[PDB]
Amino acid sequence: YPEQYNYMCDIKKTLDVGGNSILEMPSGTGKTVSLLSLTIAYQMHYPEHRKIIYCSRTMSEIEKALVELENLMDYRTKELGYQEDFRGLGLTSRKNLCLHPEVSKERKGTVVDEKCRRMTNGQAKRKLEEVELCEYHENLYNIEVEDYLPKGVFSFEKLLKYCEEKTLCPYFIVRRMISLCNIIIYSYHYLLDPKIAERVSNEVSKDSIVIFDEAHNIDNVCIESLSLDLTTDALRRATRGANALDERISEVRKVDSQKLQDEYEKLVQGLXXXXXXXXXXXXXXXXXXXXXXXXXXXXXXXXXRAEHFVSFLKRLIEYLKTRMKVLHVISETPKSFLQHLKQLTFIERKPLRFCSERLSLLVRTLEVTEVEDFTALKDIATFATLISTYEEGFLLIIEPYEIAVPNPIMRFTCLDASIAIKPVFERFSSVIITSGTISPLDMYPRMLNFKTVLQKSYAMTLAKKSFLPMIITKGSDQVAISSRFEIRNDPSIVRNYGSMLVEFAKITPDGMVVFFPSYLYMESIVSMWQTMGILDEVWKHKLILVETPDAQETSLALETYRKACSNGRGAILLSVARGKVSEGIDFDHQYGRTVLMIGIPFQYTESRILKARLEFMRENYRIRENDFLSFDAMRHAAQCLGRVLRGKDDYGVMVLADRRFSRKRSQLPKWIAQGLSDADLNLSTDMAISNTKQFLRT
Amino acid sequence: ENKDMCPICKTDRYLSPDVKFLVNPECYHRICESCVDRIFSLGPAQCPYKGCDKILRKNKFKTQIFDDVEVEKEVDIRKRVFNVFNKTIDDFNGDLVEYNKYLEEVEDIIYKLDHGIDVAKTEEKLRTYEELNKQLIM
Ligand code: SF4
Ligand SMILES: [Zn+2]
Ligand SMILES: [Zn+2]
Repeated sequence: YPEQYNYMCDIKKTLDVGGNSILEMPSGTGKTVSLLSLTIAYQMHYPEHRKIIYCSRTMSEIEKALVELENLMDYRTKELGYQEDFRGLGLTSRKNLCLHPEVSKERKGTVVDEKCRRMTNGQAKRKLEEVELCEYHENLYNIEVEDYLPKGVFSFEKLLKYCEEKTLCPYFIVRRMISLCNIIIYSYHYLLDPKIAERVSNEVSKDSIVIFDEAHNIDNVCIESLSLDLTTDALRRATRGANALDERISEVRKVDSQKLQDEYEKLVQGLXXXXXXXXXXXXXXXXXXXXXXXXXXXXXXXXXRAEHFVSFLKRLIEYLKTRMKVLHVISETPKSFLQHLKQLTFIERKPLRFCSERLSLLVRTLEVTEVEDFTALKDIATFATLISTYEEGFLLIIEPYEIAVPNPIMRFTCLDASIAIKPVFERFSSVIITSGTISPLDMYPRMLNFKTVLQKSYAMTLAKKSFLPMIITKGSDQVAISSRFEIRNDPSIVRNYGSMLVEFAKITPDGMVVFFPSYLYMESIVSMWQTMGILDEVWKHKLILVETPDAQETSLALETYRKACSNGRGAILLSVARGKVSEGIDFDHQYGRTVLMIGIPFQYTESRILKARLEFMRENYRIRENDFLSFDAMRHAAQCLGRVLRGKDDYGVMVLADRRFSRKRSQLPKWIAQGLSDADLNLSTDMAISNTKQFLRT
Repeated sequence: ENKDMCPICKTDRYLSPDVKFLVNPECYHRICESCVDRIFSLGPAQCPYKGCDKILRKNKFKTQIFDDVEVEKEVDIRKRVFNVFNKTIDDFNGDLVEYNKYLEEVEDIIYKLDHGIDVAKTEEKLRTYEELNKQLIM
C-alpha cells in the first residue's frame, strides 16, 4: 500500500542518514512496516551488520512481534525457496521462560530467579567441592544449542515446547543467545533496568538499531526506574536483616573465618573489579547502572571487613528510622540530607562503593540466604547508592502524616529522564522511534532534549469508514462539568449521567467498551444505579475491571468478552485508562465496535510527586500548569483512540465527552461536535452506511 | 520501652508522661526527671536500676533518640577517638593506601574499645591517646 510505502521510504532514509527519527505511524496499520523495512535494510547493506532491537511496553506486543516476525520468515522463505540464517530470539518473563517452577513450585511469583540461582549454585557446588544440578544442564552451552536457533526459529512458545521435548532449559539458551545477536524482543523495563541493563548492555555488545515501539510512556518508564516508598515495615525488615547479619557474623567468626579473610585479601588487593572479575554464574545485587555511574576504584570500607560494615549499617538504618520519625510535612534536599547524616556520623559519600562490594562479599560467604532480610538489605543498599550519588534533579521527600499511624513513609524522587536515556545515543545510531499515540509530536523534542527529525502521519483516506464524532450536549450539559472534578459532586447528576450511559448502551447493543478517568465514578455508579435493564436485555452480563486488577481476573474478563461477542451477546467493559492492560489486539468484530469515554482523562493532583516534577519541569522547560493536564490526558485518551482504529477494512465509533477535547489534538483530525441524542440516530445510520459502503468500495 | 524507663516510674503513660528520661553515660540506664534530680541532688550515688552499682554523677546528661546502647556507645567512642586521632597523616599528601590503612587501625582501636577484649589492649589504646594528645600539643 502506498501510504505505508511512504513510511517505508522514511524509515529507509532515516536509517541511512539520521541517527534518530520521530516517526508517527497510524494506529493499526503501522506494525508490519518497520519489521520488514529493517530486515530489507539489513539485506541491502550486507546480511549481518545491524540487528533489530525491538522494544515494546507490554508482552502482548512482544508476542505480536514474534508471530509477525514468523510471518516475515515464511514470507521470505516462500517467495525465494532459499534458506538463510534465521533470527528471532524471544526474551520474555523469567517465570514464563522456565520449566521447573511449574513441576514442583507451582508458583508464578518474582522469586523464580532465586530458585534458579539455587540450581546454578548447585551446579557450581557440584563442580567445585562436591541440591541436584536441576532438570537438565551442562549441555546448554554447546554448539548444537547455539545452532538450534539460526537453523530453526524457536522463540518463546516454540522455545518452551522445544525445550520441553529436547529436555533443555530455555533461560541459559536465551542468555547464551543474547551474544548471538539475534532479533531480541524485550520491553523498556529491560533496556533501562538498574540490574538487567548492565548485563544486556555487555552481551549485545552495542552496534545495532534500536526500535522504540509505542514510545509514549518513555517518561513513565524513566520515572518508574526510581521512587521506592519506605513504609515503616522496611525498617523492621532492615532490623531483622541486621540481626541476621550479626548472626552470620557470629557464624563466620565462630569456626570458619579463613574464607572471609581470603576474600578480604582479594578485596584489599583487587577490589570490586577483581571480585566481579573472578566470580562467574553467581547471583548479583542491585546497582545504580554502572555504565551511567562511572565510578571505579571501589575501596571496601576504607579497607575494612564485615563487622564494621554491619556496624555502620546499623547506624545507617537507625539514622533512617530517626529521619522517618518526624512531625508530618518535610521535604529533603539530597545534599542537605547527606550533610545532616555527616553531622550525625561520618560515613563520607562512599557508602555506594561500600554496598556494591559488601553485598557481594556476604553473597560469597552465604550458603543459606534468607530472602526478606537480603531483600531489605538490597533496598537500604539502593537508598545508600542513591543518597551517595545522583543528586541533580533527585529530591528526597517524606510523605506527610495523615491519619497518626499509617504514615512513616519516605520516597525518593528521581532525576532528569534525559540522563537515563542518554547512553543509547553514544552506544547506537539510527534509533527509530515509532508511536501511534503521539499528537502533537513536539513534546518529545521539547521534553527530553535530543536532536532528531520529525515525521508526522501522512495517511488519511476513506473518512466514511472512520466515524469520529464527539458528544458535547448530554441533554442538559450538566454531567460534563461534574464529571471533571477529582472528587465527584452531586451524586444525582452522576446518576443521570449513568442513565445516559444506559440509554446510549441500549441504542447501540454491539460490543461496548467504556473508559473512565478513575475508579471512583465506577464504584459510585456500581453501588446503587437504580437501573439494570442493559444487563437484562442487551448485554446479558457486564465486565468490570477491578480497582485492584488481577491477572487471572482480567484474562477471564477478556476471554469472557471474546466468547460473549462470539455468541451474539456483547458486554460492556468498564475499564480505566489509567489502570492496567492498555490492550492493542483488535482487527475483528469481537472488540467493541463502539467505544465510550467518560469525559477526558485526569491525573491525580494534590500529590507531592506532581508538585516536585511540576516545579522541576517548570525550571527545565517552563511548561508549568499547561502540559500536565493536556499531554498526559492526551496520551491516556489516545490509548483509547488506538483501540478503535484497526485497519481500513473495519469501522468503529468513539464518543468523547467534554468540550475541552477541542483544546487537544487527535489522530485523524476529522471530528464533528453535536449532542448525544443526535449521535444516537447518527450512529444508528452509521451502523448501516458502514455495512453498505464495504461491497461498494470493493 | 513503654514498660521500663525508671525502676520507680516504669509506667507513667497514664500519669501524663511530661517528664523526660535521662541516661548517664556511665550507666546507660533510663531514669525519670523527678528521680534523677533527687539522685544527683542528694549526692553522686548509684542508681537502683535493677541493682545498678555504677555511680551516677551530677549533670553531664544527654538526650537519646534511641539507637541501641551498642551503636550509641560505638558512635560516642567513635567520635571521641576520631577527635583524639584528629587528621594526623591523613590528607598530608594525597595517598590512598596508607590513609585507608591508618583508618583501618583507628577503626580497629574503636572496635577493641567497644568490645573491651580483656581490659589489656584498651589500656594500650589509652596510652596511644595520651601519646597522640602529646603530639597534638607539640
Ligand atoms: S536451570 Fe532452568 S529450569 Fe533450572 S532453575 Fe534455572 S531457569 Fe529454572
Ligand atoms: Zn522515677
Ligand atoms: Zn546505672
